[PDB]
Amino acid sequence: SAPTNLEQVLAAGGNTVEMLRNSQIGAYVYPVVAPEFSNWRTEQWAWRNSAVLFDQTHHMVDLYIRGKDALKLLSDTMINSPKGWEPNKAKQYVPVTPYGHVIGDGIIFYLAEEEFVYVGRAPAANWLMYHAQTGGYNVDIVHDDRSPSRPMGKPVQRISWRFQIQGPKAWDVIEKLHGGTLEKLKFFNMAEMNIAGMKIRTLRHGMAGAPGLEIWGPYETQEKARNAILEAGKEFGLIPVGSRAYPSNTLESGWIPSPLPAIYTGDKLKAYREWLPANSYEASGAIGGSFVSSNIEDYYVNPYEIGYGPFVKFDHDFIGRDALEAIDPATQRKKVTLAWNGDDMAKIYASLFDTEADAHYKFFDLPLANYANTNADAVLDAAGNVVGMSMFTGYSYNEKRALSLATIDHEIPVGTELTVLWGEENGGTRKTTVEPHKQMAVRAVVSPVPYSVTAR
Amino acid sequence: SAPTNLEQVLAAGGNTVEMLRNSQIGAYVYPVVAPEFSNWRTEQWAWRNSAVLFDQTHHMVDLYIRGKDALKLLSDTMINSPKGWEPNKAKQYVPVTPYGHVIGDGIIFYLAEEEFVYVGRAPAANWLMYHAQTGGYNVDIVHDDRSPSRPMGKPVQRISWRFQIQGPKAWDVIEKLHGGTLEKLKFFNMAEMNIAGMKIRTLRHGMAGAPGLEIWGPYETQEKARNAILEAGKEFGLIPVGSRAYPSNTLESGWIPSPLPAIYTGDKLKAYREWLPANSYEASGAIGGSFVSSNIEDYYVNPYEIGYGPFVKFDHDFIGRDALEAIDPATQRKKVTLAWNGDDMAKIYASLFDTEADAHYKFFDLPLANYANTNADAVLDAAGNVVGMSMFTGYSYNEKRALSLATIDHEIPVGTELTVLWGEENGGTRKTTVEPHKQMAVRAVVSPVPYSVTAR
Repeated sequence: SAPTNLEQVLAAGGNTVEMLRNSQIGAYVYPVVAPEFSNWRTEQWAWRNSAVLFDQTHHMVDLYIRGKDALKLLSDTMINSPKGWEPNKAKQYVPVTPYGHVIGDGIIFYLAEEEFVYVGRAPAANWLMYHAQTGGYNVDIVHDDRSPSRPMGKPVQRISWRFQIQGPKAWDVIEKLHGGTLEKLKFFNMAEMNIAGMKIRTLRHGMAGAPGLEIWGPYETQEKARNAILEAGKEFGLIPVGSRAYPSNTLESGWIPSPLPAIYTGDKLKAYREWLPANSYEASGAIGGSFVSSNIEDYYVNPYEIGYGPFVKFDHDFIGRDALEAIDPATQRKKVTLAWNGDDMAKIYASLFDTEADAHYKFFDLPLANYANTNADAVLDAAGNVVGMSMFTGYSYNEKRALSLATIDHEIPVGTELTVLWGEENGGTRKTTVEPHKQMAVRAVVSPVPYSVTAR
Repeated sequence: SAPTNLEQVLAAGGNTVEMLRNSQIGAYVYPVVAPEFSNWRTEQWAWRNSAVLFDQTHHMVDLYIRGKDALKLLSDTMINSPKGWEPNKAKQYVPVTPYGHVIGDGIIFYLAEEEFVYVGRAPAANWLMYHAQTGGYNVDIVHDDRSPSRPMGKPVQRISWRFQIQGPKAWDVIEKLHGGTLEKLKFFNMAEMNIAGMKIRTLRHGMAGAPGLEIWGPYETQEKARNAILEAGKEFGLIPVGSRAYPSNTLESGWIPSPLPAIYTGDKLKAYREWLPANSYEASGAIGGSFVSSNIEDYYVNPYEIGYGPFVKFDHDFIGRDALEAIDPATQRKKVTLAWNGDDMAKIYASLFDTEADAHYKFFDLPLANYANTNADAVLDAAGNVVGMSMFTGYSYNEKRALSLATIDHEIPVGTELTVLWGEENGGTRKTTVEPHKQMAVRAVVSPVPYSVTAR
């Protein structure tokens, strides 16, 4: 009798860490969008130097949440304050478990009265659906999964298309599309703009000091809007970004996309494990990197550790509030950027071209080097102690640096040189993304988030 | 009045070399098939160590050629001997111009009486269609283009699916599918096999000393056959190869896919230039690499130069026969593999991680480094003279070596160390695949084709 939910998967499947670190799921794919339109180096360059069109239509789960208790469902499950929240304002929704640990996160758009949409990775979407179905909420939900990883020529549909226009010249492009001045609202406030005779809803955004917009609409008008954007942007050098360059943007922005959903342990989470399908992200996904523990809870984070502390407001009842109130924020780990030593990167790549070596270092793909849903590399100080966890890894052509986002012990000063253990032990796990390799301790300098160059 | 054919494009567009070397076409893409299924290193490894399923359904043009003069059309345009050619035998069709130069090449399957299919890149397909339409042949042709480079979620259709099963364990997989012994015919002879209760046509193939098959059928049965192949092959470790690893296979096999179609000059080719669309491969494509000449004919090759000499048979009338008869085969350039120095590869990659350098070396993607339809890097001897042209470039995880296929002066001995000039001049051309960079002279050792390790 094959397992039908996560609880049965774990009961039948040995140590939880060993299962996730040897999963056969393969790469975490950003699907459908062409890998490259020009080349990923020029594409990274454009979001810092001209303008870019980010195609966000395919790599996130969307949950359309409607009804009388939609707001209450969100309030009951989020660390964020609901006080004063009205339509045309979005929030970065962060739910934690009864034990205080991050499940996931996403953007929640307050569209109209009793109308919300969640956009983000699968784990927080699963959490919302579970509470919607079992918590006695007068709410109706439409789940629109992210697109398949390998469509192999099949047609792909979404309910909505979602673009961002970003870069130092983004607002020039936006105003050209709109046909006049468009007011820059406060961050995450929503409005509308003109695009090719359509009224397109907007979300105020930005990056690297330059304002931009996220825009969306019904899937049927996607090509109409894309072609108008590309046409208007040629005057300003706007180019489309492909799926190869795209996810590396967050190494500069500083958002960690991939906390392990902290749901594998704890008696109060058993009912959720019994609800989660046996083929869910949680049951079928993977953990990759050098950080090894036999306890899966050692991979969990709480919101203070990955930069969500400022969102926590004890002004509403929510799951895990008691646990969060008990935490001392001043002693929690802190999110940082790690700037990887360029000479060590050179050593990693050189080993691919050594015809004599018994082994080479773990392949570091460009510009995104992750090789699992959840990334967990050990961060070490000079005495060999584990002082943090590196969670998202790649390279910026803008910086000419490899970079990772990490959470490290609070007392470590900016500018400190640590090491990141790159690669897995004993020749590598059985993940299909992993070729045989030996490990290397890469020197890395603690740097601010968002990244800014830091002296040693 | 916009140009409608290649002749008008060239009349209006300045120097032909400058146009092709600055084309905005972007990358030559191997479309639709997932970039990776496991990872490209493991995938390369499997075709030398277990078995692989190559998905060849999307990256080639197919021409279905039927009628009384189909064989005559082919005979009239090919260097190959037609004598004794009967159904269920395939040939590597190679057409040359009246001036003796290679237009392109592909595989032509003699399916039945008066029934052929061409499979290969666009240039030889365009040549056949041109002669079919203008040469007074009683023939009917169905053109099935390769799939679009960036489908962006649209459905994609072909008339036929096309797979290869290759590797040291390929025949074990084939016989398991067939349900019994299957005779290994002579190379490129065609037969049939059983797959999931269907009769599938086969073409005898192989690589690296191990026999294999190419198989095809109507697009509608693709999934039925793919799933049967993957299922039967699990016992032998067969895995699917994605589009990232796939094209690198030919660096080990030794076939050059990308000769420039030699059709841009010559009065007897003007009528063909007037037929070719303004958006054809010929008119819109690109040339990339360090080899610079202001004369486009300096990029042409004749069949002796890229290993097709043995196919030339003066036993039939064909276009360019007089030119080929006038050539001395003993003094022509010769196809070789160039094994790139691993320390120089390390230097190329190291420059991506230098935060101080004014420039870095041209980005060398893995495992395929090409950045245009047609590749042309200058090969130099120790005195700085140009002694050859490198035409297809990448890396083999099987060899732990970067490799290119090249044509070089006949007198150069195997084992000689030359240099390949990697990258373009003056910061790079305007091709959208090219980031700003400086050039490097990479040491390379002349080696046999198919590649085999050669001492300096």
